[PDB]
Amino acid sequence: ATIDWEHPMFKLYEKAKRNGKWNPADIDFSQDQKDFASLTSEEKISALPLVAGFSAGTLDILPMAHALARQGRLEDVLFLTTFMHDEAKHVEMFSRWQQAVGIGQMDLSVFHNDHYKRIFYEALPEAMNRLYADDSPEAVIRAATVYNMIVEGTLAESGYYTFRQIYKKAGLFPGLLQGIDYLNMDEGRHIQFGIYTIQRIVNEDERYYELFIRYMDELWPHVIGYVDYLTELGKRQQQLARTYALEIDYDLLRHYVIKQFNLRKKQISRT
Amino acid sequence: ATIDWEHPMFKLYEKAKRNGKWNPADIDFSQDQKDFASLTSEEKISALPLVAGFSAGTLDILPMAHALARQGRLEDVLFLTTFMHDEAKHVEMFSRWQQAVGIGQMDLSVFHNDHYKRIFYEALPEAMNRLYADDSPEAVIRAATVYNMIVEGTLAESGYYTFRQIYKKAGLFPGLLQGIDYLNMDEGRHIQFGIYTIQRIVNEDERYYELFIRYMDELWPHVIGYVDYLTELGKRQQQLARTYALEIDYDLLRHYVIKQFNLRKKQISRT
Ligand SMILES: CCCCCCCCCCCCCCCC(=O)O
Ligand SMILES: CCCCCCCCCCCCCCCC(=O)O
Repeated sequence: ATIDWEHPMFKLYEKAKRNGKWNPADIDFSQDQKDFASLTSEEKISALPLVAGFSAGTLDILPMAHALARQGRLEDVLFLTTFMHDEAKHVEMFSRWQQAVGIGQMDLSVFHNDHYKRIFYEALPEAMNRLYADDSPEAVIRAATVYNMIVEGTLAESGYYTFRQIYKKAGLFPGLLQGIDYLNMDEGRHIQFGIYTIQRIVNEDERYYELFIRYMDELWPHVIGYVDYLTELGKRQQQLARTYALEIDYDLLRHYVIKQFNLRKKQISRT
Repeated sequence: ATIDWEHPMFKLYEKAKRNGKWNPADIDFSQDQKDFASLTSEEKISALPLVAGFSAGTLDILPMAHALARQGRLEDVLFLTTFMHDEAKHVEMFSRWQQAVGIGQMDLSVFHNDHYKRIFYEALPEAMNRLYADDSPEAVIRAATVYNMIVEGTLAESGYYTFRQIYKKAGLFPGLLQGIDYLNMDEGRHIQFGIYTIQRIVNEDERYYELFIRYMDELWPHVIGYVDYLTELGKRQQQLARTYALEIDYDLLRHYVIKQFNLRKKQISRT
């Protein structure tokens, strides 16, 4: 029997088809163009570091789909097709926003400090690629930890909360903000795949719980290192804050990131 | 600039999102259950060889997505996410039909003669897997030829036409038939990817046109070998034909297959 209708990832796959119909081509970015045009040069430089982090972050999950297919986990692989399609819309949405406000050509990589690179240039592609040649429990937990629990479950979740804190209130960038709420919803499913994947391996052998915690801790310094750097950039050129009577509470944001991290650790149980 | 909005595979990707919203979970198979229940044991064995061919044919296209991503073909890779998701629905639809009429447990692999295996067990996974380690023009044309032009563009297209010839007229299996029309539409896009991929490589060096033709010809004997075998099985136990005043014109079907083959060769030009 080809499919287990009761399998959690099969149920997550059904959910993905029903809830992941959004199309980035349907979003109206015209107001966003005006909003970015109305900004001052200084203000313009304010918003770009946060948007740089998202525009780099090619289907990172591809190796995972390959490895789980090879192990015969058909339901996981079905679900992963929706994940990879979500990644495609992700890239599409930011590229349309960038083109709509005229920073399509601009090289935002300058807002990737070293800590960012330690995550997005090394730990993530390395941990995913590994799975082509080594699909051990450790390897899989590591790939799920870095991508699902850290990149998505911590940084992405915190960047989405940040965009809303700043701009939903500013009245700015209604197209981006709609894109972000769709991304955020897609990502709920991604995090559940990660949790399901880590938990099933931990269930098998409690030693893998320590490995999960250890690897969340080893990545923490670069997560907080990138947040400080953005934080510092922000504080240092917050003309946008002055202009839009915004309270960019960087101390709040920072605590939101910490809370995401501890919350992810907490969704994996030793038993 | 991340995306070329004018790129053909980007336009094929936009088309895929708009036209590929079908969900196999939304199909009503209740009548199909009744229809299969109403059949005689003999009749029941009539329909299964054609359905065996489709139920085996895990994301076969995965290696292609990996290789084109590695070569920086971002638009191709976006489109391929829709392809792989279509493959997932494909597997899902047949598994739901099989479960709905009670042949979910049954081992249909017995209707795979050797010629079928030469295609679905060897040429296809071998040609796709190759791309992980060898992504030369030849390798890519070969993968596109076997999967898109032969498996989809010849066998699948001909099996869809066959199901309709037999059952749209019988009044049987309205759920399956609706599934089939969705599959057939998804496959139009798959064939266009294959054509676009083969053509772009041929454009570069006309010697690859000969290689395309040579490899279509080398696969032909197993395509026609599998068709004869089904043909022969059919002729040999056509109680379903008698019962439903069907004219299963096997000579027509056979010519339809030949026509698909020659038609695929014809969609690739030397210049
Ligand atoms: C000022 C506080 C800043 C909070 C931290 C911002 C983090 C930027 C996150 C971007 C990285 C995630 C991109 C890929 C996520 C995905 O798979 O969809
Ligand atoms: C009696 C004439 C028979 C005609 C030939 C029938 C061929 C059966 C085809 C099944 C193989 C294709 C399955 C995979 C296609 C896909 O990628 O969606």
